[PDB]
Amino acid sequence: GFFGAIAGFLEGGWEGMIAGWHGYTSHGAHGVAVAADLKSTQEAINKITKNLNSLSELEVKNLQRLSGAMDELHNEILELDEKVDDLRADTISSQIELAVLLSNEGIINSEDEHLLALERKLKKMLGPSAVDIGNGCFETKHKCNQTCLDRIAAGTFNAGEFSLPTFDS
Amino acid sequence: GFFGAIAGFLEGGWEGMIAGWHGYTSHGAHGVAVAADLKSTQEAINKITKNLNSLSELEVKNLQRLSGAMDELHNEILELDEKVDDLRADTISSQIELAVLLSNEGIINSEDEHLLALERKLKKMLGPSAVDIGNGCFETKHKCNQTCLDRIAAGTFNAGEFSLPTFDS
Amino acid sequence: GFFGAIAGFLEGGWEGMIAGWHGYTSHGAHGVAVAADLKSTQEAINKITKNLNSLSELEVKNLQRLSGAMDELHNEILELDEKVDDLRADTISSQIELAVLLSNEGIINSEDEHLLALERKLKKMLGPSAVDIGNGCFETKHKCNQTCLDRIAAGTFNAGEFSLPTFDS
Amino acid sequence: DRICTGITSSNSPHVVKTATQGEVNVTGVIPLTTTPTKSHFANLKGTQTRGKLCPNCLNCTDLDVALGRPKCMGTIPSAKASILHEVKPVTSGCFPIMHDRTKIRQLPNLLRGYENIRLSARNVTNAETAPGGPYIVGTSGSCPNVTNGNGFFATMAWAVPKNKTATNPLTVEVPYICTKGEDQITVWGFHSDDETQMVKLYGDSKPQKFTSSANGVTTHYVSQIGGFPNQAEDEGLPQSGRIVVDYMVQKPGKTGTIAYQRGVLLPQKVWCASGRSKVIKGSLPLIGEADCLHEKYGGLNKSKPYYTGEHAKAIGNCPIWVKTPLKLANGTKYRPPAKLLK
Amino acid sequence: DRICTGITSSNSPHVVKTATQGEVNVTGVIPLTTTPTKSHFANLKGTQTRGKLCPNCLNCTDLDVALGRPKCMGTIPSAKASILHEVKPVTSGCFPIMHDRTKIRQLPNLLRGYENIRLSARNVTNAETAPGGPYIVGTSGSCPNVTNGNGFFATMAWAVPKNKTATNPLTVEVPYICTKGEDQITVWGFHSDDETQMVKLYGDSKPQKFTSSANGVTTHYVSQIGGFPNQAEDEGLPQSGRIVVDYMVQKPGKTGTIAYQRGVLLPQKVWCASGRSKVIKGSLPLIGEADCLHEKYGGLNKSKPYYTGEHAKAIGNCPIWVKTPLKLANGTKYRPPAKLLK
Amino acid sequence: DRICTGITSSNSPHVVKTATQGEVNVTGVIPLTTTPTKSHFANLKGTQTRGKLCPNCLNCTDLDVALGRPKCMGTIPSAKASILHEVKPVTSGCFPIMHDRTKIRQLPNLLRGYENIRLSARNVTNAETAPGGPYIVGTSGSCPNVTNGNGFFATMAWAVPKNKTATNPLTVEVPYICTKGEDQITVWGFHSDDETQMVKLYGDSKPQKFTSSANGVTTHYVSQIGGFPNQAEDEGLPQSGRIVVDYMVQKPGKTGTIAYQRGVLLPQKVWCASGRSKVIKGSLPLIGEADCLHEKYGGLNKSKPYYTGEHAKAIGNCPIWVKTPLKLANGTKYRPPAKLLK
Ligand SMILES: CC(=O)N[C@H]1[C@@H](O[C@H]2[C@@H](O)[C@@H](CO)O[C@@H](O[C@H]3[C@H](O)[C@@H](O)[C@H](O)O[C@@H]3CO)[C@@H]2O)O[C@H](CO)[C@@H](O)[C@@H]1O[C@@H]1O[C@H](CO)[C@H](O)[C@H](O[C@]2(C(=O)O)C[C@H](O)[C@@H](NC(C)=O)[C@H]([C@H](O)[C@H](O)CO)O2)[C@H]1O
Ligand SMILES: CC(=O)N[C@H]1[C@@H](O[C@H]2[C@@H](O)[C@@H](CO)O[C@@H](O[C@H]3[C@H](O)[C@@H](O)[C@H](O)O[C@@H]3CO)[C@@H]2O)O[C@H](CO)[C@@H](O)[C@@H]1O[C@@H]1O[C@H](CO)[C@H](O)[C@H](O[C@]2(C(=O)O)C[C@H](O)[C@@H](NC(C)=O)[C@H]([C@H](O)[C@H](O)CO)O2)[C@H]1O
Ligand SMILES: CC(=O)N[C@H]1[C@@H](O[C@H]2[C@@H](O)[C@@H](CO)O[C@@H](O[C@H]3[C@H](O)[C@@H](O)[C@H](O)O[C@@H]3CO)[C@@H]2O)O[C@H](CO)[C@@H](O)[C@@H]1O[C@@H]1O[C@H](CO)[C@H](O)[C@H](O[C@]2(C(=O)O)C[C@H](O)[C@@H](NC(C)=O)[C@H]([C@H](O)[C@H](O)CO)O2)[C@H]1O
Ligand SMILES: *[C@@H]1O[C@H](CO)[C@@H](O[C@@H]2O[C@H](CO)[C@@H](O)[C@H](O)[C@H]2NC(C)=O)[C@H](O)[C@H]1NC(C)=O
Ligand SMILES: *[C@@H]1O[C@H](CO)[C@@H](O[C@@H]2O[C@H](CO)[C@@H](O)[C@H](O)[C@H]2NC(C)=O)[C@H](O)[C@H]1NC(C)=O
Ligand SMILES: *[C@@H]1O[C@H](CO)[C@@H](O[C@@H]2O[C@H](CO)[C@@H](O)[C@H](O)[C@H]2NC(C)=O)[C@H](O)[C@H]1NC(C)=O
Ligand SMILES: *[C@@H]1O[C@H](CO)[C@@H](O[C@@H]2O[C@H](CO)[C@@H](O)[C@H](O)[C@H]2NC(C)=O)[C@H](O)[C@H]1NC(C)=O
Ligand SMILES: *[C@@H]1O[C@H](CO)[C@@H](O[C@@H]2O[C@H](CO)[C@@H](O)[C@H](O)[C@H]2NC(C)=O)[C@H](O)[C@H]1NC(C)=O
Ligand SMILES: *[C@@H]1O[C@H](CO)[C@@H](O[C@@H]2O[C@H](CO)[C@@H](O)[C@H](O)[C@H]2NC(C)=O)[C@H](O)[C@H]1NC(C)=O
Ligand SMILES: *[C@@H]1O[C@H](CO)[C@@H](O[C@@H]2O[C@H](CO)[C@@H](O)[C@H](O)[C@H]2NC(C)=O)[C@H](O)[C@H]1NC(C)=O
Ligand SMILES: *[C@@H]1O[C@H](CO)[C@@H](O[C@@H]2O[C@H](CO)[C@@H](O)[C@H](O)[C@H]2NC(C)=O)[C@H](O)[C@H]1NC(C)=O
Ligand SMILES: *[C@@H]1O[C@H](CO)[C@@H](O[C@@H]2O[C@H](CO)[C@@H](O)[C@H](O)[C@H]2NC(C)=O)[C@H](O)[C@H]1NC(C)=O
Ligand SMILES: *[C@@H]1O[C@H](CO)[C@@H](O)[C@H](O)[C@H]1NC(C)=O
Ligand SMILES: *[C@@H]1O[C@H](CO)[C@@H](O)[C@H](O)[C@H]1NC(C)=O
Ligand SMILES: *[C@@H]1O[C@H](CO)[C@@H](O)[C@H](O)[C@H]1NC(C)=O
Ligand SMILES: *[C@@H]1O[C@H](CO)[C@@H](O)[C@H](O)[C@H]1NC(C)=O
Repeated sequence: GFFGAIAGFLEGGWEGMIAGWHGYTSHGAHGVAVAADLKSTQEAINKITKNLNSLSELEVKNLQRLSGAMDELHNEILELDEKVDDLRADTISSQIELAVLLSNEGIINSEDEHLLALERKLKKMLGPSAVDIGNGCFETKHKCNQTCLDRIAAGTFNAGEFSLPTFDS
Repeated sequence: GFFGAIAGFLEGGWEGMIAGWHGYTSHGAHGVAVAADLKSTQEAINKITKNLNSLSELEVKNLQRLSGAMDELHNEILELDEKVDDLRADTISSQIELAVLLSNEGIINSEDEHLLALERKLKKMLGPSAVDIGNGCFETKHKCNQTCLDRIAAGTFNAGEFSLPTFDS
Repeated sequence: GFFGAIAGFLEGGWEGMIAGWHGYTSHGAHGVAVAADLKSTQEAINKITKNLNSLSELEVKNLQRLSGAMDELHNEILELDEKVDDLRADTISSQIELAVLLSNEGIINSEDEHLLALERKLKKMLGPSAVDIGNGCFETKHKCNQTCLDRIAAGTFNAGEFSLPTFDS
Repeated sequence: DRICTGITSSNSPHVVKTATQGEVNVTGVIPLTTTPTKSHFANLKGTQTRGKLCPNCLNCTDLDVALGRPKCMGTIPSAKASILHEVKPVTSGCFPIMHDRTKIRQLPNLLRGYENIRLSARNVTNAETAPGGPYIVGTSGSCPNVTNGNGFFATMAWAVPKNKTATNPLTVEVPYICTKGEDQITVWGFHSDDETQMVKLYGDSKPQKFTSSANGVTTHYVSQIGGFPNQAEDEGLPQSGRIVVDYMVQKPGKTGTIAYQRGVLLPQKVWCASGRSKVIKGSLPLIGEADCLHEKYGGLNKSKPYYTGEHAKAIGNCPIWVKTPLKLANGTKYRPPAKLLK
Repeated sequence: DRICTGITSSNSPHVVKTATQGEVNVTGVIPLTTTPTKSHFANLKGTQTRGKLCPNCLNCTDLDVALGRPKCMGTIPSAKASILHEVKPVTSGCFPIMHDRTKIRQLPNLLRGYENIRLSARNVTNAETAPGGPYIVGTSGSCPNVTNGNGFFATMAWAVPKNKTATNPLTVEVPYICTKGEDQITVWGFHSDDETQMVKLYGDSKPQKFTSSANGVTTHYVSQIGGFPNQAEDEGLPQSGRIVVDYMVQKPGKTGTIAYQRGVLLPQKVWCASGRSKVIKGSLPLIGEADCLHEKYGGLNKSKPYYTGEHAKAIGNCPIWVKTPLKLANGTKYRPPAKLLK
Repeated sequence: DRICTGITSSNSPHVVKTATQGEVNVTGVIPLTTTPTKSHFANLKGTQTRGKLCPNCLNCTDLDVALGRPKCMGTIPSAKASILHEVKPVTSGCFPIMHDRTKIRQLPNLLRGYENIRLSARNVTNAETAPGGPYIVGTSGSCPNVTNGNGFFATMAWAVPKNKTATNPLTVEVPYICTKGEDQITVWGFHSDDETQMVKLYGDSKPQKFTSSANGVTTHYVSQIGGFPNQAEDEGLPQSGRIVVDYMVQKPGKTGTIAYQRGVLLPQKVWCASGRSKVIKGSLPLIGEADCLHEKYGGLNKSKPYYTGEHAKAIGNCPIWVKTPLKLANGTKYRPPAKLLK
């Protein structure tokens, strides 16, 4: 979004991460590797689910016929009742449209936060020998092919597998 | 939140920071130290206060009796007036519920931003010798017991107290 | 905002960036240089524009005279129609006020995200020899006068112009 | 070597609304909208449904039951949901009414509006001792009995005067009569006939005047003697004459007043009704059950929170109407596939 | 060595609503809601309150004052807030009225609706020179004076005809009469009595007809001669007869029309009323002051922006009603205490 | 050496609303609000406008055309937007009407409410063969022709009876008559005159009674014989008498009923009207065009999405009303200029 554009991220879809929406790429002699973090995506899928539950709680009074207003005798009242029904329908509809809009904007705008979160998960497990660019990317002192990358998406990685330093819990 | 979960922060309450909501921990030979930043919390408390003032500005027309509609002669009108009163009450109530919901979501979601702010306040005053993990934590070249930690919460710290480099204003 | 206050940014206007709203400063022997990123500001100006288009889509039923209600014979109905018209006007007005408020809050709060984006654009092009403080600022191993700074705002900078390392695309 | 964070590129046919970014394309969406289809009406789940004022006083009209027709007199229950199936209900016989000269047609639709309704617990006004001469409570064929004979609406007394004579307006004072804070719906009217038959049954052969007053509302009628309208909604040939019938709504504790002359069908059995039932325009073979009754779409059960279509009155657990189909973004803003990298 | 950022763990009994996270627990909350309690009514602060149409024409009813009763004639002010204390107001004597045969009861409640009201600046229609024979403006005991005598509602003239004779309907034309763009509320009626007394006071002993027309609205009455209802809301025994009284609302610049016969209580002193006062159903010993008058809860002053409870009409500086108690999160989402660290 | 990120300091005269930060100052703002100015009314763009019921039956009133005046009979089109210019319309001659005794004045304003209107396709009720004696369809000067003569409202027949005799109430039964699901607006009335002239034209010189019934609504009139009101909205001196006129709205398929005596202006040419036109109070020299018609501000074209000012009914492509002027922040929160740096 506006963040990714300014802070030169790549507005780059990576067709290939069949699973998750967000994850990691990986670049070198091996070419380009691709992975999807299975926690960023289940966290995104959960948010949306709850938002759906929130959106589906709204209760609004039923809206029925006037009890004492008769179909041929009180037509001028009944007309004003049609008007009332219509204006209600319109007002709440416009409010519902607003609720969803805000909802959507939020869900959409969140992605760049996932990316920024995913990036911090990476900075930790790549260790202190790595170099944070600002891109959402890291210059590493070692190669990272698909098996290495898959281990970053799983959270099962050790900079130390390849004799480099590590942050210990 | 969804940020802290993905970007492996600790979903960890630190009972013990009796004062602030957010602050710093500290880990080593001394065990675990705990501090609360008294600026992150007064900034959070202010936001909430203003939001309360915003929520309390909403003016809505009074809603009273029909002047020309008489209690025994115009009952079919008076009924439609009951309906109108009820539908108003309902519509605005639902709007108010939405305003507060958005308000709440915002107040809640903000915490991870405070944490991310607090962390930048720390990166500066720990100096260039420290190592940012991605956790919201720092590997330091010196010990930090409660007196050291309390000085980070106060903003009265000097990496240089313990002969290490510093960023100068 | 609340971020800049906690994470010690400067609540500092830089009168002088006549162009953009957000950009870079620059500090040394030369004094203080100032620049404005022409992408952060056009991205901000676009957001606002769209928000304006969103705010201007809302359609609301016309609100006219009752067809069968006559000016001298049905005054008690016509009164209830005045009440209905007034309550509609009031409800939607209050909703519109809320839509814009949220809009404003968003537009305002975004600035600290631009700053945080701009900062990542900088971290990359200053190269690995620089030192990120946490301030939104960088300690560099070289001088940066107005011509240097102007080249960071343009995205046409090379740490390597002054023999230092670089991140290559 | 670079290890980056990235997002996917995928099939994003769905477009969504966004305040900051305008209309954006999205991987997936959870739709919140639906356009229901016109189906039959059913039993509103949590409440109880009506449509026939009475089930066990079978083969009748609603109006017939309203009017207190001899066989159409079933002890009728409650609902809290009601269906309005005939906007302009019809009678199925008895004495020929000139329906269109009063608001009487809607009487059932009014009654329907209440939760609790009941035929009577008495009859208000002594038909015999009524002001004006002693009356013989006229009865008429064209309105059979449980046993056959001559019928006249439990509702009203056909006050035919012995001592046949013209009369200056007489006033009855129809009292409240009911239990609880119920309403009373009093029903009444006036018979008229041809020149000759008028003098026969009552001692006068000229237009007869009738005026009622209840809750500040006044009505005034003038009888017709000749050329009655081509009989309809009747049975079989007391065609000499017709009945104009009207109703009077007495709120709790209030008295009604009928000024009348000759042909007066005095009130007798008076409705008491209470509570409020939720009413809606429908069609009435009520098959099975739904969650929410929609005036158009009809029996309809909630799947999604919002619905698109025709707005209309609806009762029960209903989805809320919405101008446009609405979708909840369940995915990522569309990004083109990337080799714009080095 | 690690120096981290953390948030607190604390007592978080309060639950809050959140779109993304569902219902979450929170350190503290600022409640925005309250359930007020039923207390008495009071003086709406910023405006001015009513409840008694008149204070200094003491010991009376509102209706009595409306009708223009002899002692109940106080020069009565304005409000912009009014309390409706009697839904069906009563009279406290004078000549016995048959209240229930017209809308007259609500006359005060109508008047109450205006800001500015006034007894009269004249009297409309010459009682003596009124169409029909010269009248002697009847007066009656049962309606004392400031000095005792015989009273008859400043409102209306008891047009008793010398030259006692039956009369075909006569038309008066009640003119506008008022200042400004006020409304006019004309009041009128007809006296009726027993057979004998009718012939005595007026030369006719049969039901008398009365028809009025104002702003396209027509009403029609027929007098009763015998068996008047058990006198109530009266004083002392002119029980031979009763008065049926009605009112007529003349909008600015418009003329009313009464067709009448014998017993006609012509109009005389006519109300002019203007402005709009905010009215509400209340109970009327008005003790002290509040910020906002609630039909149920009553006198009630604003503490929090929203309120829970029974919705009802309310005027003044009121909190706005809300379906459910609402809280503003003032703290942090609940986190369990942490040793899930190494 | 430091290279930082910063934001500008600038002229920030505009203040904006923010939930978290209270009221903040801002570099620039895009205003969404405007206070339009009172200007004349015009042609609603997307639809079609009215104001004169008829253009080519020129020099008349709307009421005149409504009443079916001889020259004021133009074949009149449709709109879907209508302007209500006279709240209480006037007649421009023909036979003197006593306007204020019925709802008749508003007849045009009612008609205006429909999209499709039409003078007639026949005339309902045989004026000659009408119940009561054979009538000679009276015509009157004071109502010229295309050629001069004597006119009487296409609307109604001046049923003057040969065989001059008093009559007990006679009933006509005004039938539906119309095409489609249109409405019918029947118009009728009664002529009255001075003592002498009444006996001349009709064999009776006493107040004549008239009662109508349509869609459950009853009206009742009593004629005046003497001292008619100072003639106004007339032409020239048949001042002996006047006409009281009324209208009757027949919904689709429904029958009306007029009980009448002497002076009966029977109905004849009956309106059929259908569709719904959007109506608003305006002033009618309709100059040029606008986007949206506002009751106050009038012809007004949309610039900004919201407007400040007086709320009022408005039709067409209108900006939506808003309590307060609203601005969209287009810039940065005010920051003071900085040397608070080292
Ligand atoms: C009403 C009546 O008596 N009609 C019977 C009769 O009709 C014609 C016949 O009388 C004939 C004699 O000269 O004259 C016709 O009169 C008119 C003509 O209609 C006009 O067009 C013309 O202008 O003037 C003529 C001269 O005046 C009569 O039309 O004959 C028929 C056929 O033989 C009989 O069916 C009629 O008798 C009535 O029949 C019905 C069933 O169809 C009922 O059985 C009637 O019995 C009741 C009833 O059930 O309604 C019995 C009730 O007890 C009684 N109620 C009271 C209060 O007395 C009623 C009531 O009188 C009538 O309904 C009034 O119309 O009748 C049975 O009388
Ligand atoms: C009305 C009247 O004169 N009543 C007085 C009287 O009543 C009985 C008595 O006349 C008796 C004589 O035969 O007959 C009874 O008549 C009926 C009986 O009621 C019926 O049930 C039966 O069917 O037929 C009988 C025969 O016709 C009378 O009921 O006696 C009582 C007791 O002695 C007197 O109080 C009655 O006189 C009236 O008293 C009241 C106070 O109670 C007033 O003082 C009356 O004075 C006024 C008044 O103040 O209202 C004076 C007004 O000037 C005058 N107005 C006009 C316009 O003339 C009115 C008005 O006439 C009456 O109110 C009409 O009822 O009276 C005083 O006359
Ligand atoms: C109605 C009439 O004949 N008036 C003409 C006449 O008026 C005075 C005159 O008759 C005089 C004779 O003694 O008496 C006055 O009567 C009253 C007086 O008004 C009262 O104040 C007092 O209390 O009692 C008196 C005695 O009864 C009359 O006022 O004289 C004038 C001047 O010469 C004539 O203009 C009057 O004739 C009518 O004039 C008008 C035009 O001004 C028309 O031309 C009339 O012609 C029509 C019409 O066009 O309306 C022709 C129609 O065919 C006819 N309709 C029917 C159904 O018959 C109508 C209708 O009769 C009248 O309008 C009824 O008023 O007249 C023309 O007659
Ligand atoms: C994004 O979605 C739009 C529609 O939501 C896609 O374009 C549409 O193609 C379908 C295919 O039949 C048509 O029904 C629509 O008419 C098209 N859009 C419009 C507005 O006309 C579009 O291809 C999707 N993907 C991308 C990458 O834009
Ligand atoms: C009032 O209700 C009673 C039943 O409770 C009705 O019953 C009979 O009506 C006939 C009419 O001819 C009378 O002769 C009887 O005296 C009534 N009682 C019986 C069955 O013996 C009565 O009709 C009702 N109203 C009337 C018309 O008085
Ligand atoms: C809406 O929901 C209800 C579920 O209760 C459906 O009601 C059932 O109708 C089916 C018809 O196939 C019957 O077999 C069942 O007997 C009914 N409910 C049960 C399980 O007892 C209803 O049909 C649904 N659909 C609509 C649109 O009405
Ligand atoms: C969070 O709050 C809820 C209530 O808001 C706490 O659980 C409640 O315990 C109270 C104690 O009496 C009960 O009144 C409620 O019924 C309980 N909740 C419900 C919904 O039943 C809960 O203990 C709080 N703290 C945590 C850590 O969840
Ligand atoms: C009209 O108002 C006047 C006072 O302004 C009323 O006063 C007197 O009424 C009596 C009735 O008997 C008349 O005889 C007097 O001529 C009136 N004036 C006085 C006091 O001398 C009058 O009643 C009012 N309306 C009527 C009934 O004409
Ligand atoms: C609501 O607010 C007003 C404050 O003006 C209260 O009015 C006061 O009532 C107290 C009763 O204790 C009196 O002592 C004062 O004289 C009144 N106001 C003053 C200070 O002059 C009112 O009582 C409050 N409470 C409610 C619910 O009505
Ligand atoms: C921020 O804006 C406010 C107004 O929006 C500025 O102060 C206003 O000065 C103008 C000048 O005529 C006055 O019309 C207003 O009355 C002043 N404000 C108020 C609320 O009274 C203010 O100077 C602007 N800039 C800053 C830095 O605050
Ligand atoms: C009914 O419509 C006809 C025209 O269609 C009217 O026309 C004439 O009315 C005069 C009245 O004197 C009659 O004598 C004629 O018989 C009618 N036809 C013609 C022109 O020869 C008629 O007036 C309308 N209604 C009435 C009054 O019957
Ligand atoms: C509102 O918008 C319309 C634009 O269509 C304006 O209508 C034009 O009026 C001008 C008057 O200067 C004429 O010259 C044009 O003939 C009209 N439209 C065109 C271009 O054909 C209208 O004047 C605008 N302003 C208001 C407030 O009514
Ligand atoms: C900036 O420094 C460069 C040399 O690196 C020089 O060419 C230029 O003139 C300087 N700009 C100013 C205005 O001092
Ligand atoms: C049915 O009708 C007869 C006479 O028509 C009547 O006497 C009888 O009471 C009725 N049936 C009943 C109630 O047993
Ligand atoms: C009170 O009543 C008497 C007669 O009953 C009347 O003459 C007098 O005018 C009244 N009092 C006044 C107005 O002085
Ligand atoms: C105009 O009036 C005359 C008589 O007044 C009438 O006969 C004629 O039909 C009318 N004009 C027409 C319709 O030709």
